[PDB]
Amino acid sequence: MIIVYTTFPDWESAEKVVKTLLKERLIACANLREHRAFYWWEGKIEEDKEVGAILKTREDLWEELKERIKELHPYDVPAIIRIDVDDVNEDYLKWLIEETKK
Amino acid sequence: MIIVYTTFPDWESAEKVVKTLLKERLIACANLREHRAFYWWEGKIEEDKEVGAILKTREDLWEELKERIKELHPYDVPAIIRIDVDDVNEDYLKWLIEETKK
Amino acid sequence: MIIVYTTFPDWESAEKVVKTLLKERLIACANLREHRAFYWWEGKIEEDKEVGAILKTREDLWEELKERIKELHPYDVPAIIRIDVDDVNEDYLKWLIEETKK
Ligand code: NA
Ligand code: NA
Repeated sequence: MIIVYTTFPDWESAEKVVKTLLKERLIACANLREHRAFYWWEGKIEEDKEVGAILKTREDLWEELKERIKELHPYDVPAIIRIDVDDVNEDYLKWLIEETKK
Repeated sequence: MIIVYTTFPDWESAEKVVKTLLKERLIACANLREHRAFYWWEGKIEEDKEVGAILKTREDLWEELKERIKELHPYDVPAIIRIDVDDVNEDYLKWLIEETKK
Repeated sequence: MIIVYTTFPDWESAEKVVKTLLKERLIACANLREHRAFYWWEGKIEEDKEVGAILKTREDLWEELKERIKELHPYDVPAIIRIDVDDVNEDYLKWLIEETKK
């Protein structure tokens, strides 16, 4: 399985995207929380509150998920970071597999 | 070293479990913070407040830690995700190894 | 690219360090959010509030970043954890590469 990290400008866009991903069963679930972001943007160090999102899905769904997020994401240049899970309890993995598209 | 991510329904259980893992020295440290979880429950997409926990320990203690978490976790099918640390400052790693069980 | 996780005792130090890392272009961006820490410290389980920081930068900048964080960080033995990103959307990657020093 893998985890994907992305950020949103606010909660409305975040939940909208996440729910769409769940309805299409491209992810088994997501953990969202706010954070203070500091980043470079066109010669300036911007500061802004964001909603960070941790998504859980299968490895074979990675490409389809990334492409789907690029279509739904409010940011023109969003972060879609994949981090593989080295291991996980079997019961949870089976659940994640059952919850995602066939 | 490795990081282990799991979630709890509340702070009581989260701290109780983490302090127990610390006491038995299965981990050297934990970071706890709330988040909003989204997943399928009862044929509907549910949103639920949780306490996420990031645990830090050694790779060789993974299996034992995983089993221990299963025995103590309040959820019936908790997420016990292992993510290997690619690199880290070695004075911190020395500390982590020294604080964990033989 | 890589993700670097570190923690700070307060917002003042976290913001100061992160802004310097950004002005030196050792990182393209940072996400700061609070958490409660539980860890072993010389025979006792300590409890402390912290500001966790997720840093994003290029792999080749890892060594230099770790060294700079070490020189700036308020903790004597801070956590500077590196997790490699298995994959990411190229357009986002280009932005991150462009904003970090050559
Ligand atoms: Na990895
Ligand atoms: Na909501």
